[PDB]
Amino acid sequence: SDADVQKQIKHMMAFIEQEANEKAEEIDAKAEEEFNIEKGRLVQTQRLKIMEYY
Amino acid sequence: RLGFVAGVINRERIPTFERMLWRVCRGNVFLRQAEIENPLEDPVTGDYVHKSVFIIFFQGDQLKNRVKKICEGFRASLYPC
Amino acid sequence: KQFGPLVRWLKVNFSEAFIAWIHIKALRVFVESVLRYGLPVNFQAMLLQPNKKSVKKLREVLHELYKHLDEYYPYVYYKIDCNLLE
Amino acid sequence: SQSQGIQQLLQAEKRAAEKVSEARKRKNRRLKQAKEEAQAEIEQYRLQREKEFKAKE
Amino acid sequence: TEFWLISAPGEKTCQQTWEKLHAATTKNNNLAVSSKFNIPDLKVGTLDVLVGLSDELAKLDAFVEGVVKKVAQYMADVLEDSKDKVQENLLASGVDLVTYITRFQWDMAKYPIKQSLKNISEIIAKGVTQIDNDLKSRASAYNNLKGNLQNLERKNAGSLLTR
Repeated sequence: SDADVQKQIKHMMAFIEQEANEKAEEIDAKAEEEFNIEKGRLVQTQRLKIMEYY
Repeated sequence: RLGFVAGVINRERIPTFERMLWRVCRGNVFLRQAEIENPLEDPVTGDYVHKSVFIIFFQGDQLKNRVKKICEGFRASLYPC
Repeated sequence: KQFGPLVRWLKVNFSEAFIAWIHIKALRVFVESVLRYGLPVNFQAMLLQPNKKSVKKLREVLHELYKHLDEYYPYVYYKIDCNLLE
Repeated sequence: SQSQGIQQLLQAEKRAAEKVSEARKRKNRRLKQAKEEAQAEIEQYRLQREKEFKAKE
Repeated sequence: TEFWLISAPGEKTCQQTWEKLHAATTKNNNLAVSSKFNIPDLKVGTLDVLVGLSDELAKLDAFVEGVVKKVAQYMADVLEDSKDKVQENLLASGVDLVTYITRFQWDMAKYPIKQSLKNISEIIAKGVTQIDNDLKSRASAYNNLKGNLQNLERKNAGSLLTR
């Protein structure tokens, strides 16, 4: 049944787009976390290092 | 990640096989079937039978396991590709 | 001293367990609808109380209403049974 | 019929790889920017400790 | 008494399919009392998760059904008298099942719709698991106290030979 095959084709397209959005959203969420983590780690470590010399 | 599997079976099993795929993977499996250009011999009995090829498409190992379980149910011969 | 507290606890537990059971039935409907129809969802969740004299005719009319979408059914189907008290 | 499904499955994995790649490129750029903004604040803290040392001296 | 939950797409909007549905189920004859039902949209994702949920929610359905049926049996086990009133004690949201099924509301405070389908499923399981733990405790108290009072009655029962 070609119309039901075309429904399955349209469904597969809808599934892959949300899977791709979900993976991209997880990578972007991790990017916002790792920005704050790396900024905080670097700034505090170096600030404490120069404060100890001071 | 998207993936697929392929194999062969006696062609008369394909209608029930495809209905079982959508019955287990609730309304969602993409696939194609193709009858072989000649019958092929049974390795045990020597019976020539009109088998058909199939290929089935899915996302991830969870669907892989379902389509595989149905292939095992019909005793379909899966192969890597 | 057990009986009074027990009846009150069992009333709460029955409410919470039955409420939670319908949340599982709603999840079954939701997840199956997404699988049956894909992500651009516009389905309606709907409720029926089948009449015991007409329940078979109801399945036939529901099939006639939904045959073009595809026990088993071409639409999403689930039941709730009130006979929990036996 | 089947030719549309074949092309849709070919494009499906391609579009998925693109969406993941764009997000990974954003992630690498944000991680670099985090180092740069921390370094700008570090230079201000170093400058403050130097000015404070000159005042103590 | 039973109810069915069903779902189907809209032609362009969700209303159109229900307007056809409830008319056919009520106007041809009273085939069923027919209405919309309350289910929210939830944070959907990959097929791998949806297929996992398709079987995990089936195992959970059997579990939560087993819990609610155990509560109903415990109510019959404490109601050694007033047995006919069991239906007036087994209430959901302070009403009989026929009412709460017809008038069901999703609990967005216990089950926040912004959470993943996996998180909501685990929250349900944890909640009914503590109900099952409380049921194990309360049966262990009640059944032993019941058995002890029955043995005290068995010592008191019958003629001068047995009492």
